[PDB]
Amino acid sequence: GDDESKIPAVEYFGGESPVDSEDSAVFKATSSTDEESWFKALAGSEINWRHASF
Amino acid sequence: ASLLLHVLVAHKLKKSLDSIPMSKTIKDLVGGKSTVQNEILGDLGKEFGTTPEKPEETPLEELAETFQDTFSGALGKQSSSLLSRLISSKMPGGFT
Amino acid sequence: VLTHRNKDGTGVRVIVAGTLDINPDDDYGFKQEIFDVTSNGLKKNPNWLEEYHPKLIKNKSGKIFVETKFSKLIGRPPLLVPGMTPCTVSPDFVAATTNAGYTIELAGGGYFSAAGMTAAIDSVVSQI
Amino acid sequence: FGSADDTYPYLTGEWSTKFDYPPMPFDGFLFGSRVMIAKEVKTSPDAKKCIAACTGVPDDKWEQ
Amino acid sequence: STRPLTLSHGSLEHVLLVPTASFFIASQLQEQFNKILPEPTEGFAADDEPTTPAELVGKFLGYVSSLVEPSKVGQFDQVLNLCLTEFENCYLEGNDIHALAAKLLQENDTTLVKTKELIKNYITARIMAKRPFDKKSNSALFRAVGEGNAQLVAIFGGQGNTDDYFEELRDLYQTYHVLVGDLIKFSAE
Repeated sequence: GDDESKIPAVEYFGGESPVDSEDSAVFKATSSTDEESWFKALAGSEINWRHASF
Repeated sequence: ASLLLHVLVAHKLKKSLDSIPMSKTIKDLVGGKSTVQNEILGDLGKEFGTTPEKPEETPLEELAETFQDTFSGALGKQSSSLLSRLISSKMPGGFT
Repeated sequence: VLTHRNKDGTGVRVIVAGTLDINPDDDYGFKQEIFDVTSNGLKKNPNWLEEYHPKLIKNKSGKIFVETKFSKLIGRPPLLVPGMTPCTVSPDFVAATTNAGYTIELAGGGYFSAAGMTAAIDSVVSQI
Repeated sequence: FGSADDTYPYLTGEWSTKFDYPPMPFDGFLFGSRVMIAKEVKTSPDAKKCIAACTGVPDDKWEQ
Repeated sequence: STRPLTLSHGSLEHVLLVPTASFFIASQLQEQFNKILPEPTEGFAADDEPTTPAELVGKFLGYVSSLVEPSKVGQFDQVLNLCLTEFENCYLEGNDIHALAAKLLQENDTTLVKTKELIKNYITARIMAKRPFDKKSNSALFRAVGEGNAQLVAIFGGQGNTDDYFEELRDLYQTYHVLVGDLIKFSAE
């Protein structure tokens, strides 16, 4: 509708494979913890430097 | 694969091993039945795995070599189950 | 089944309630899907318009991308200069196209040796 | 392809409505012949002058 | 005070929990049932025989259903009632007979006429030992239209679809004898 404001803002656009809110958390690694499931939790919901880093 | 293809088609059509010529498409030698048509295509999906695109538009003679490449010896799901019936349902009464 | 072919990709599931069979492709449903209690009675077909809708998206810098499946991966707008045997031979063009911020293919076509193409690729790197 | 104006339908999927089929969008585009008269391609000056001289033809006729 | 009975054929069997009050009835059914079906052969591909324990209970249910009167409460009515309740708890797990009939075709080496006979036998058994379908069934699809996710349209075909339309109607009457027997009768009159 001819409005730039309605376009969703994202910090960095890219590195998105085409196949697929807590402030102070603690994560304990075991022998069984999944590699993918581990980095999901560490990266966090918001796309940011932390999402990139992990 | 050329012999195995002919047998799977001949058995489903209730017809003899020479009444089916190989140079003939699957939709041709079926009476436009369609349910009989995709039942044969359902069997070839089970038997050989990966099928060409519109296999019912290319003759059994032409369609034989396409499977012959990726197929080797081992009967598999559908043909074994039909041979499982042939001895069991008919009259090798004692010997399996 | 005929109806299913006329609107495949409109997010419409056809269920044949007449006959009990199994679809290997799982394009359309049989009698079961009606009566099923699990999450196998509720199967939705894709809608190509809604799944693969082209979008827009902005940087923190505030530069706009055409958001498609392809652009998602590469982090660049989904326009590529393909491999062209005379045109994409020089590093000087490959680089400047990438310096424009757009993906491009170097063509092995105009190259003859492991040695020759190595010096070409090194010339791309030095300029990008 | 040469511009946005001819390639936009294929991005949308609205192009398949012309052939009585449901919408059918694409994810990306590659641009060949169009690129050949750039500032910084190695194609010769007199060569580029021959490319622009080529008027071209729409999709109904190209097999002439 | 229960008693085990083993309905068995070849290499598969089901243990039936028979009350001792009526065992002299059920044990004579076991002998009369275990003689009409032919000799076992590996794969169990013979259409007269069961391939799975679920089919074997189905073949029994169908045989008991043929020896019941719809009006006269006979000797076999409390035998059929505790063959259903075993079959419904072991092999149906609160699903419909069709969703079970699906799994047997793609998991095991069963065929179409192998699975069609099971559906006939079960639904016949449900009506002959009177327990009609009065439960608003736990349909996935019809929960999703009540919630407002899915919308349904029924379409009805016409002439041209088959060479023989009548074979579908025969297959319908054979399988769904106890359900459409009132409808078919009404149209014919």
